[PDB]
Formats: sequence, structure tokens, C-alpha cells
Amino acid sequence: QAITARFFVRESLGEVEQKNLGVLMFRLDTGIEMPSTVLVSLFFLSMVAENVSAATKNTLAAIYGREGEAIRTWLRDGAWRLHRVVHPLGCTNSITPGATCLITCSMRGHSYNMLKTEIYPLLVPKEIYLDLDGESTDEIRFVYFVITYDYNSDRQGRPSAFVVVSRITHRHTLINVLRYRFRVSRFHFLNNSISGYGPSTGCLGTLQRLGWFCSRDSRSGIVASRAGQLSVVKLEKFYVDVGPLVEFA
Amino acid sequence: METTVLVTFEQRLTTGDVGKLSRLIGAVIPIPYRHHLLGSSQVGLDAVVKDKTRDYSRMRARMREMTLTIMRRVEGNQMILGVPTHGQCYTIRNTGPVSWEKGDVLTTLPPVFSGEVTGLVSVSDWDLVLPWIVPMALATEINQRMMMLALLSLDRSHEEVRAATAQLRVVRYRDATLTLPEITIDDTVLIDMRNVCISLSMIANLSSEVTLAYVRKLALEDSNMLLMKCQEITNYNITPTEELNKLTALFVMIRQITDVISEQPAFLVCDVSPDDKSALCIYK
Amino acid sequence: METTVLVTFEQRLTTGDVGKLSRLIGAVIPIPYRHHLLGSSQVGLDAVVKDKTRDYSRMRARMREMTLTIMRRVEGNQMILGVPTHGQCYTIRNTGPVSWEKGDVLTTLPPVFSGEVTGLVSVSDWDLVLPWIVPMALATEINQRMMMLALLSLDRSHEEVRAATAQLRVVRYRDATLTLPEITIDMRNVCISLSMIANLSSEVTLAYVRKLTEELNKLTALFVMIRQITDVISEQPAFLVCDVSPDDKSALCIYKG
Amino acid sequence: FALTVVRTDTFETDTLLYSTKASTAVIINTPIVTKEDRDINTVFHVSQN
Amino acid sequence: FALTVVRTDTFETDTLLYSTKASTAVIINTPIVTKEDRDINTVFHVSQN
Repeated sequence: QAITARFFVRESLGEVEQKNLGVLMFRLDTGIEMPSTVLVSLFFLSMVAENVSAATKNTLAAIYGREGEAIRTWLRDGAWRLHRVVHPLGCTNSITPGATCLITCSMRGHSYNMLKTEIYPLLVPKEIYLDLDGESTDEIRFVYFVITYDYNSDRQGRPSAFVVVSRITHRHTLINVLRYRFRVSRFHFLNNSISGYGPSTGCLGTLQRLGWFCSRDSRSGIVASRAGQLSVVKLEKFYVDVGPLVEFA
Repeated sequence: METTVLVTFEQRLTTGDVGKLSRLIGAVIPIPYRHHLLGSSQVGLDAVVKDKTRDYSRMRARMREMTLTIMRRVEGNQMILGVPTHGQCYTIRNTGPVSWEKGDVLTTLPPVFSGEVTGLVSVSDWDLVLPWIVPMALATEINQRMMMLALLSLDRSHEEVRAATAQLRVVRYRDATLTLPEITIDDTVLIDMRNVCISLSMIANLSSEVTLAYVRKLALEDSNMLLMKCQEITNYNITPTEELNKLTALFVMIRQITDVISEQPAFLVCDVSPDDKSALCIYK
Repeated sequence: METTVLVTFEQRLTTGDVGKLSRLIGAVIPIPYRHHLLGSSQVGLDAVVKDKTRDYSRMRARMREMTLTIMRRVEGNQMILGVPTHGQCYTIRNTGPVSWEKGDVLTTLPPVFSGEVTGLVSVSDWDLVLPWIVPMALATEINQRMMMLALLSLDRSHEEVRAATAQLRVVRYRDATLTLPEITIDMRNVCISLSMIANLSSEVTLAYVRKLTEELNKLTALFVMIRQITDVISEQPAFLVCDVSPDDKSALCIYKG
Repeated sequence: FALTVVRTDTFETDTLLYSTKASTAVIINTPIVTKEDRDINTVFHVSQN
Repeated sequence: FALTVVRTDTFETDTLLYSTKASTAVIINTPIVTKEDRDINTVFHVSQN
């Protein structure tokens, strides 16, 4: 009943994931015309989000930011982030130790190893995950992906992103509980919003559903590979439901 | 979590009550927990329709935190609340007092607030008052006027606010006349009205001068029946990419300020029965 | 397996038209309502592009309110249209000019003959103009460029914003580009709404900043325009492809709303 | 003025229970099983009233 | 001024419907039963083309 799709991933992007399956993968028609169509790891967008502190950011940039600082983070870090350019599609199946990495990413359902022996958890890294949690949770906590900027200098200043996990299903109550702790971002957001008289900025935040998970077997943890350790959070029976890109400000 | 709820009434259902459960078994219930087995005191939001402070803001917020079901199967005392799997077609009987405008998103209405009706029967001082399913535009209007009739009170005299609610709290629509709940001056209205003010102060700059003077120099050109009321209520730039970022940010602000007064979409209707009592519905 | 709605043709069928339909087995169909009857007058975006007064915002709103369906088979004068259901994996067809990549979020828009006209099996004042089946952010950006054409198009009298509209004029995506129609009364009322929002945003909240029936009149004429402009933004993406058939004829997708 | 302070206190207590032979009579049903389906597992609620 | 004022009235009309003997021939499908996954109200969609 689950729908999966074999995808072209570069063999210099198949790592991590290939060591320990479970990641989000975003697609994007980027600026260079020769490699325009690219699929993306959640750890790979973690080095674009500011919320990952620069040590952990450059840690996974030392894992595979070689490709990141080849062309790709010059299209994401360097060329400024839009939430439009990235689109979440779910959690990887088919590890694929082949010649060219052909990773069969899931669309909807609980990401599984075939034969139903192993369930693929979603590895959400630590700094993009925790800080927007709500209450103590029971069995069907929902995952939302939210990109949240803050206006500093270059009509946007800095890109940043979050993975908010909350039981609160509804759109407007969820954006109000975002507006609770994002008062600072909307201060300096209002500041450069009134700076732009004729030029423009582009607004604060963008919310979308990602699914739900077992959430009482939820725990944090760590992976380790080339360029060392990586403290993450492990979401066990991660049902996938990519929702709509709903912006707020 | 869970898709097929068994509900027991611990109270007393009679021959007339097991007759009257059949029509409600068309209808819709929000569940607080999404268990297979739930108590009838929890089943429905009738537990907090007797909130004695009685604000449609918190009726709204709790049905935002709820999740709907579809009632089923009058067998014994047990209730098969099928939690509707998203994007499947289901029959839904009406208690919202409209013919639902066939072809539209039908949506959740928290407490009607034109009188306190008993929904199913009053056994053990408990009735089953369901959210009434009124369309998306009517729900957006019904939250619009909620915010408007307290928006007037920040800068106008409260007696004039009362005299203007005396018009604008009775919604005029075909078979849809409702009286807004003696509109709640509240922090819940405040925390989103301040963000409405923020969005309008931001569109005060995201407004291009072209977007200012479009009506103001189209009224110089010709006439339109919007445009007369819009008359009532070198010079320009060549940066269309920055104007596209202006329009992107402006669209975020107007969709935010619309979802202020625009609640959750719900049932998209396949087939309304020809007596307009039952609706095959998809897209919860 | 699913819901299935039949079309009867008033026309005496052309074998070339039957051959084009049998090419377009995998297509997608615009339909008003899932009554099991369908006439040829009902079927198609012919029912949208018949009032040449009308423009792209109401084109999009009609394609929102009208049922998105998948072509299944043709049986003589009858046409089998299987109405898709949210969550199942369906073979659909790319009738729009935009190519499709795997995994992409897929979205209905009405087609535009401004430079990229593509007719169909049309006979006796009825065409079967199928909607452009176009990516999500690209669809939003099509509508954004349309509303800025209808905003900036009044200042054609000046060389500067004349050059700004001609500079806009054009939407370029991956490997497939298209021009865009000029609006110099749907988009006119749309930008009447936008201009009321723009004017009154510097006019209605200034005494709300200092704290945070005239006001109800002004905010009413603000908020109903706000509702009518918000309703034509949220693109309601129809499909989500698992794999694209090469040469971009078809794609196996999952259906959304 | 003067004050009364009231306070309830909670006491964990083993409470006995005495009845008669076949005091209340139970009639139970042969149980029904619903199959809730998830993609990763199937949950069966047995339900006997 | 004169005026012509127009009145859309609506008629619940009962109609005659005559045919010949073998006017339209029908071919009836076998009454195919459609069974879905077991949910509590186990509906069958019984259908014939």
C-alpha cells in the first residue's frame, strides 16, 4: 500500500544515509544549468540551516560538504535559500550499494526495510529538531518542517530552518504557538520589512506537514562516520505525509 | 493512531432514543483522544459547550485541536465512529441548517451560538451537540465578523460598537441567519488582532506605489462598480524582480491575515442526496 | 475499482478524433461535477474559455471548483473518466508544455494560448482543452506574474513601467518556457482588491499601532477583498509523481487535493 | 479577622469487598475482533461487552 | 412608461414516453459483487454494466 520511488542520488551524496538509512530528501532545480536537478539529504540541508551550530554544521560539511562547497552550498548557503527551491518527499528505502546511487524514497507510510523485518527511523539531527517541541506526547505526535529566517542585512540576512514536532494538528493554532516563541524573529523581521521601501525581503517562516511517528519509542542518539560523530534524534515508526508549504509571518 | 471507534453510552437510551440515533449516525463527531474505545462524556465537544465563560474563540481553538469522526451503526448502545481516512467518500447527514451549496468545501462549525440546542437527546443532563457543517465561505465569514465586531471596540465607543453589532452580528445569507455570540472581548482575539495590525503595517510598505495608484489612476480612466466604492475607500520603478519579492511577501501577509479569520477546510462533497439531507464527502 | 463517469458525444465521431483520444488514454480531464452524466458541453475547459471577457483568476477558480479527473478509456461515442481518489497510484499524462521530473509536486492550471497555443480534437464549437499540468511553485509563480501584469499594466503610458511589464512578460522554468498574456475584468477586479489592500494598509491600522462604524466599513471593504484575493493563491496540487515515463508522455503519480 | 484552613489528604488504602453468592449476574458476549490496519503492523482490538 | 414584465414560472410536469417493441435492446452484465477490505459495515458494491 505504500508508494516508493527510485531516485537518482549522486554516489557522493549517498553516504550517511548509506551507512544508516533514514533521512529526508529534498529536490531542487537550482541555478547552474548543467547539474540543475538535485536531490538533497536532511543532514545536507542542516548545513544550510543556521540553527545547526557552526561546529556541527561544518562537521557534516566535513562529511560531505566537499560536494556542498563544490557547487551546492554555493547554491544554498551562498545563493540565498528559498523555501520554494527545496521540497520534502520523505524517508529513504533501498540503501542501494550499487554503481550509481538509486535510492527508492518513500512517499506515504511507515518507512520500512522490505520483508518487514526492520523499520526505518527518521534521523532528524538535533539542532533542527528539539527547540520547537510542545508538551509531553502520547503515540501520535506530528512532525512539521518549518523554515524560519531572521532579517539581518542582505534583504534576508541569514537562512535558518527547524523541524517542529507537535501534537497540535491545526494550521492556525500551530502558527500561533510558533508566534509565541518567535517574537524576536518577528521584531527584526518587522524591522527590515519596514526597511524595504521599493526593494523587498520575503517573509519569515514556512510550515508543512511531514507525517507522524510512534513518538513514545522516540529517543535521541548519535551516529558516527567519516568526519566523526553526529548527535541526532531517532523517530521510530515515522509515517510520512508531506503537507502543503504553508507560510506565516 | 486509530480508525474505527467503539463508543458506549453509560447513560440510558430508549425506543425513541434508538430511533433518533439513526439520523445522528449520518453526522459527525470530534474525538478528544482517537481511541478505539472512548467514554460518551468525552465523545463530542458537548463536554465543553457548557464552558460557563462560553467563548466561541475557545470553541474554535478546541475544535482546531480536535479530529472528526463519522457516526455509524445503531446496534445496541454501541457507536461505530469511523475516523475518516483522509480522501475517501462518506455519507454525512446534515444538522447545519443549510442545503450546503453543492460543489463546495463543507467545513466545521463550532457551537452554532444562535441558541443552545440539544443535539440528540437530554439523558443524564448530557446531549450530543455536534459541530454543524456549514461551507468554507460561511465559516470564513462567521470568523470574519467575530474579529470585526471586537476590532471596532479598540478605537470606537462601546455603545456605538453595540449599535453596529445590532446590524452586523446577524449574518444575512439564504437559510443561514445566525447571531454572533455577543462578541467576546478577549485576549484570544487580541493575540491575533495584533498580528492583523502587524500584517497591515507591513502591507503599508509591501504596497508598491503602483499598487497604491492602480485604483487611483484607473478611476481617472474609466468606471467600475467596485471602483466607485474604491474611489470612496520619473515616478515609478523598473525593478520587477524586487516587485515579485514584494508580491511574494504580500501574498504571505494576506494569506496569514486571511487564515486569521479562515478556519480549517473539511468535507469536499461528492453527492448531496436530492432531499439535501445526506452528502457523500471526501477530503477531510 | 473506483468511481467512473461516462461521456456521451453529440457529434458524429471522426476516426481521427478517436485516434487522438486513444493516444490520450492517459490524459486528465476538467469536469464540473461527479454526476454520472456528462455531456460534451460539460466536459472540457471549453466551459472556462468561452467568455472572452473573463481571465486567469476565474480560470483558476473554475479549475478549483470543478472536478479534476483522469481519462481511462473510450467506448464508441462514450468516454470513460475514472475520478481519482486521494492516495492511489495513477498513470497520468503531460499535456502542458512543462516537462516533469521525478517526485515533483504536480498542480492544475488552465492553459494559456499566449504564444504557446495547443489545440485539440475540437469539433462543432467545443474543444477538449486540457489544463496545463504544471509544478507547484511554478504554478504559484505563474499566478504571481499574472497579478503583477494586471497591477503594473496601467502604467503602459510611461516607458519605465511599460519596460517593467515587458521585462516581466515571461516565465522560464526547466527546459520549457512560455510567454504570458497582457491584461491592458477578472484580473482588473483582482487588482482592484489588491489596490484597496495596498491603499488601506497605510490607512486603517495607524491608531491600532499606538494601542498594540466607519472602521467596520473600511475593514469590511478590506477583508472581503482579502478573502477574494486569498482564495486564488493556494494552488491545491493534484498529483505527486513517483516515476516519470521517459520522453515525458506520462507519469505514474499519487493523487492529492 | 480569623482564618479556617481546609485541606483534603489522600490515603492509599486496601479496601475489602464482601458480597453474596451470585450477587450480581453477568451476561457477556462472544467477542468481536476489529482489524485496524497500519502499513507496518495490524492491530486487533478484541472487544467483548 | 409602459412595461412588459416577465415571469419565470416552473412546471412539475408529468410526461408520456412511448416506444416501439424492440426500440432499444439492452445487454445486461452479470451482477458482479464488489468486496472491499473488512471494515465493520462490510458493504458490497453490487454492480452491473
